Amino acid sequence: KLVRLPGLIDVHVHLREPGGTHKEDFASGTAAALAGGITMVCAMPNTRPPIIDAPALALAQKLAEAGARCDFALFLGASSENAGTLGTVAGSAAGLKLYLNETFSELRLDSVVQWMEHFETWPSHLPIVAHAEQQTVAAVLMVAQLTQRSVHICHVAQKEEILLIKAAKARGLPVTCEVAPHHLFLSHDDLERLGPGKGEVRPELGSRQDVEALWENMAVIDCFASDHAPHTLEEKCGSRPPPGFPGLETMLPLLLTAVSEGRLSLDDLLQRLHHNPRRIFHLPPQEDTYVEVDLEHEWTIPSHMPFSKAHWTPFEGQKVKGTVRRVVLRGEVAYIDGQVLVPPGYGQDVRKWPQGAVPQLP
Amino acid sequence: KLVRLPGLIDVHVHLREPGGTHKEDFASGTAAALAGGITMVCAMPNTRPPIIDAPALALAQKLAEAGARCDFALFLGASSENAGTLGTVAGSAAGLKLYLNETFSELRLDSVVQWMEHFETWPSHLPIVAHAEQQTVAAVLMVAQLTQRSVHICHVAQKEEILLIKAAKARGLPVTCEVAPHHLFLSHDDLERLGPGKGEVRPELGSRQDVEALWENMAVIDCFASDHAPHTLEEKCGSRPPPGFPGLETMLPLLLTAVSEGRLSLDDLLQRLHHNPRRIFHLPPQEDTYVEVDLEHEWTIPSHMPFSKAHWTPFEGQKVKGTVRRVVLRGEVAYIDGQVLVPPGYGQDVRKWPQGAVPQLP
Ligand SMILES: O=C(O)c1[nH]c(=O)[nH]c(=O)c1F
Ligand SMILES: O=C(O)c1[nH]c(=O)[nH]c(=O)c1F
Ligand SMILES: [Zn+2]
Ligand SMILES: [Zn+2]
Ligand SMILES: [Zn+2]
Ligand SMILES: [Zn+2]
Repeated sequence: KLVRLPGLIDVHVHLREPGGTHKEDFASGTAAALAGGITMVCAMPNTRPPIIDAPALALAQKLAEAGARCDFALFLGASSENAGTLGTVAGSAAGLKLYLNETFSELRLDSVVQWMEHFETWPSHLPIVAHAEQQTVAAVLMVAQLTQRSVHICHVAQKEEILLIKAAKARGLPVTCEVAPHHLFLSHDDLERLGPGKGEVRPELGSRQDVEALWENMAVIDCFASDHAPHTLEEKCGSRPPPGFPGLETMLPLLLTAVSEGRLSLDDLLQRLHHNPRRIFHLPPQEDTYVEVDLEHEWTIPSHMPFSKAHWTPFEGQKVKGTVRRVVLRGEVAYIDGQVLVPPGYGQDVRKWPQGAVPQLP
Repeated sequence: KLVRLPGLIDVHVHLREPGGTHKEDFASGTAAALAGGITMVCAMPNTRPPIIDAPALALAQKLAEAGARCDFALFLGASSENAGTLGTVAGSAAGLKLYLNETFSELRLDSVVQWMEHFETWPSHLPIVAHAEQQTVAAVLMVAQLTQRSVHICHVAQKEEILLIKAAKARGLPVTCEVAPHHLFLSHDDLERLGPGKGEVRPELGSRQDVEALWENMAVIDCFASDHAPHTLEEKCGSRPPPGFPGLETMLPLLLTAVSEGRLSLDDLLQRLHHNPRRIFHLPPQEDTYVEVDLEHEWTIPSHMPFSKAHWTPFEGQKVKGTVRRVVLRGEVAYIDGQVLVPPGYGQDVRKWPQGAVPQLP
């Protein structure tokens, strides 16, 4: 007996096109999404070139429309030069992403004053998300309060971060957050198996106590999102390993395992992979779209999942219970038992749908 | 310039059919809903006969399918006899409603033990909502904790209730709540104008300090819902006035006025009349459905709104800014500038749609 779920949404993926297509492209990354039960993705802007101006967004839109197999929205990225310049295209993006810790030169912000300028100029009704680790969470929250608006914190990893967000929510502040599966199912204890290259990720893996704190504070977590960050094994094991893990194909199986163990309920999962993503990012429903899962089948994660070009996974060897059997996307069978059946280009930009525009006052 | 909103959802209406059709019926109450920008309603079970067993639910389903002009789900009601008997029909209902304070004999629960029995027997994945005033909020929260599940508190009216819910959410407890417009826009100060009959409602109107506390604690309010409770003027002004106000036609205009004054944002409103209702009650999207509003037009609420058979309103004389201009429901024009254009029977039971069933483990 299969369980029918709505179309799940991952608000944090890196699809690497343009400019890093040996790591992933729209076609391979959205195949990975469908195989993971994900029918809509929001793609980060740290591509090459990065999505920091209107021409780069226009190129990325066409590449996604031609390559994506599931539906999508594309983030814009904040830079040291573009505050006050994005107003005409802002509403066509998923939101604005701020890289407040480590990043590439083009996305680096030199001052908290530059963060303020973005919060002041980006349209007030549109989403802002931040990569913000440890005390940076408190700092960006202060900027949000000074500018009287909301913020969403990406990939929360540590006890100190989730407790700070919990304290802010207790004071009624408009902050939401997401947690990635590696910060719920891996810890420092796994670094000896993974090694120092494969284990590189930002935010870094937490301690066992960090992991325990995220589970204890599930009520504070608004979304799950993969931070799918594919790099090849050669890159992860080489002389200057880039940070990040692939995760689209493993996220739902890991979380279904936790549901079957009673660590959270099916509803808790659907709030965090469907309803809260929809409402925080103003993402539209997908007609005639659903995912059928088998909650009984036990399997062991292999050394690589079938679709991501990363061709490796940090979850190798973990035993899971739960598997995606079939995905229907807008009335067409998109995935069945390991086979993707919609071509590159089947996916659409949800911000172009009438129901996908963010409502605003005139 | 009109603003496009998604189809709004009111999770708390009394439509009086069967058995009280001089006060309202499915046809008139759903006309009132559409005129208020509401495209889906959840109807309470305290009809005559009340919806407390399978035969009564079957009758109500047919009356709604024949009379409703917008989409709907129907609540079941808890009684002193029906715990453990609703399992076959539970999933076809909006949820289970508990009347924990004043009510009719058939819906009266004699003991907190009977509340426990309902929490233990009603399927764990389906919604439970409670009419629970003052210390009853704490009492039903304790029952929810003892039985390890969630609860939703109807029409929160007082400072003491919203602060208790706030404290429970700070402890990570699974509780949500709704607030009705009369508890945001009327207070004891209005009882001299209204008089003692018209002013009768349960929960009663709060003090000015209660109203201020609800606004200050907006972050704690998950939903707005009208508690549309129509009675005729003759009944409200007679010797034994029944409690309740009509509210479908005035709820959105009142809240749009508050948006235009900066008391809450448009997003804050849409979370509370669209996204959070959807996610708490597992209500499906409505395809090709939207509401167009004019935020500039100032008008004064008259002595009765056009559609509700209540034919009176406690908001008479209030100045509002905001009006519903057009409603489209599943691809058909349903309302334009005071005219309803879909017939009785156009509305459907959303729990019969494949996407409207509540997901559960096998
Ligand atoms: O794009 C990436 O690989 C990446 N990887 C990470 O581990 N963290 C990031 O913040 C990031 F942008
Ligand atoms: O049905 C009604 O009129 C009604 N009216 C109220 O004012 N409160 C209730 O709890 C109720 F059930
Ligand atoms: Zn990041
Ligand atoms: Zn990322
Ligand atoms: Zn009530
Ligand atoms: Zn009621």
